[PDB]
Amino acid sequence: RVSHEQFRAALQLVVDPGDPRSYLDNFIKIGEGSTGIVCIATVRSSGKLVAVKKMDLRKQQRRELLFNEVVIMRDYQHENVVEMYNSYLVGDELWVVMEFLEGGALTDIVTHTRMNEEQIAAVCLAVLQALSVLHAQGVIHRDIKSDSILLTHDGRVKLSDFGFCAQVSKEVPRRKSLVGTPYWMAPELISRLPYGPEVDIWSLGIMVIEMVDGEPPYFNEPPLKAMKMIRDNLPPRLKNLHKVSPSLKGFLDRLLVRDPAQRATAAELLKHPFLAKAGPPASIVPLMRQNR
Repeated sequence: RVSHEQFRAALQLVVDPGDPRSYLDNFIKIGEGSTGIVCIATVRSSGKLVAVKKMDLRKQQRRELLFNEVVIMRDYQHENVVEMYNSYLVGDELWVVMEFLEGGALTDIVTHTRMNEEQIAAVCLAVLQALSVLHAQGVIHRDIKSDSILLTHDGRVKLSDFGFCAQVSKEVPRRKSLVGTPYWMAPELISRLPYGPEVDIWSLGIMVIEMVDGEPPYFNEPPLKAMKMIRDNLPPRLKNLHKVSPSLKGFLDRLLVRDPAQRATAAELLKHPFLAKAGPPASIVPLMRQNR
């Protein structure tokens, strides 16, 4: 009641004024995430399509993390990050009008076909380019997984869903919060150790297993049990090691390192020989549902 009204008023001071229903038509829902729904809408004057993320203030586990949408939009735009155009308070929801990634999410490719290493290397290179730039400015995404990687029709790869992100800096060197999606969570984060950008590197390792095997490890375990497993066990293994080149295997072994001090950084991984395999964005295009 009171808490909600108080929060609506806070958000209003940071978002753009007005209501984008005034310039948008034909909202059609295309998906849900952890923090709300995503629709496409048609820009009336142009006929172009944009995405609108709608997040109900009353349905957030940590309502203050909604500010992440504003911090990212304001400050950390980049070629491999979804362009955020404007944000608004529309009744009890935060709406973010953003770039529409019409190629959809990497999850729908990983669940339905088998990527080759040209393709996997293209995805990993693009993701690592985003992370290198984010991590150098102290931003940790904290929810790297195939659902957070979106594609353009011509196969360019962009990071999305920064709702769970946080900042580190000299004054706050490490984060402590239990955040992310259980199967992708880094072991030190499940163990409740102070952690840093290294956690996105482990999560990317898990997404590589998604790209190879179709699923993260322990995916048939309840989320609580899977976390315990990640906390306690040696790094997870591919379901079939013969299906990866020695190069991809060497690459994965620099990501899935339990000790975060020994895990490779995004900076280091950009130089890794596996990425020499990356094809151009055209290599990704045939993987998309409209093409398979």
